[PDB]
Amino acid sequence: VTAFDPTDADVRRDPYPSYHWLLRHDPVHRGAHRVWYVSRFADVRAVLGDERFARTGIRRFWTDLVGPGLLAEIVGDIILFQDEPDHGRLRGVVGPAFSPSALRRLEPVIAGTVDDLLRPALARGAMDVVDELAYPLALRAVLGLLGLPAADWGAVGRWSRDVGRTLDRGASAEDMRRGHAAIAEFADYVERALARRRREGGEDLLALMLDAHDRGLMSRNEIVSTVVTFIFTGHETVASQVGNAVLSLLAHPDQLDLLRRRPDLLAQAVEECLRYDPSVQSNTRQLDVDVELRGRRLRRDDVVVVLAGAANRDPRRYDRPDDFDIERDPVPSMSFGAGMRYCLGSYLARTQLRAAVAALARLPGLRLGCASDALAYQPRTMFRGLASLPIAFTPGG
Ligand code: HEM
Repeated sequence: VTAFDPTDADVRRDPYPSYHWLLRHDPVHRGAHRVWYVSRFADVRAVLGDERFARTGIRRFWTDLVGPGLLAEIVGDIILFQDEPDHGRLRGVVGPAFSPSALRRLEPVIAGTVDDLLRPALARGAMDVVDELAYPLALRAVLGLLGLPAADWGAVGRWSRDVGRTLDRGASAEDMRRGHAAIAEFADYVERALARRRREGGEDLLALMLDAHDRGLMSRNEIVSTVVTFIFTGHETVASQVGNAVLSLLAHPDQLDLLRRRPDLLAQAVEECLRYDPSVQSNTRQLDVDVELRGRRLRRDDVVVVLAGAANRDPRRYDRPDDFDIERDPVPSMSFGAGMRYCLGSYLARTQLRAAVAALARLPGLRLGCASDALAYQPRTMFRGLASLPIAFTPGG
């Protein structure tokens, strides 16, 4: 692997042989376009806990790339684009809404919505897990978190993908026009939700943000941008992970049987899915100062990508790392990051993946609806996710 490129077609559909080489021969690697790639668990964790590997250079590049106006002003304010102290401020505001305690309200909602999504599939004995389970579930869950009407999932998912794809460095004139068009409609939506809370009340996350705005801790734009942040990152990551999880279990029929026979293994089966095929393969940073790493000299202003996908396959951390083992000891992975930017939504994620996998393993005759090889990953670099995952089972469920 002379210069690693995640945009390469081979790497898009199975990056794991590239990773194996990387963490064995070049753990801190200068890849395509002079982007550094960090592979090993120890180093990934090192980078993520270091504020010097920052997001500000990425924000400024992106806002000047999209140009002046509503899109720049709103998406410019997103938490993913901030360093301290703005990052700490926004995280302090929304943080308490994501506690396991604060999220018990959603358990029956999420279990319930998995049921409702399975429901039209049962008599058919077939389903595309991506279209019909993964995406709606993830969108309904993050809407519930916010306190927004869960029936708006489609419209809001669309706005968020149109806006979100505008951060994808491989952009289009078409993507852009749609992004600018969707941010306007999206912003209206949120303002109408805020006004409803202004006049009616609420105890939801959107209400907690509106209150933070009143105490001057958060601007109107920051509320809108936080809403956009959660919906976009909240739904694509979870949806793709539900798909990957089901694939991981279908690919390993014996592991599926074990879980089916031993339902107590659900929690760690999910952990293993997160470990083995994470929907977020990597995260980007840009250095504010020279930093030394495994003898490599990474320069001020260099772009640095940490590979959560590779770090999860690190032999220094995991015995037989390339094997899918649901009975492995649940030892924390990199799938939710570390340090300052650790995943606020990890519990919400787990609740969804547990409910989705529980309901699907419970199905007699569960199998792939197509051939193993006909599967295809989505064209974007931002997440690892299937375009389609047809499954079949015994009609009746
Ligand atoms: C399986 C699904 C998910 C995966 C694999 C995942 C993964 C990650 C990772 C790796 C990070 C660290 C980002 C970095 O270091 O640059 C992160 C951060 C974050 N995630 Fe998640 N996540 C998932 C689901 C969710 C959900 C459901 C939400 C709720 C809306 C959420 C909200 C956030 C937020 C707010 C951050 C903070 C980023 C920052 O402070 O810059 N995530 N996630």
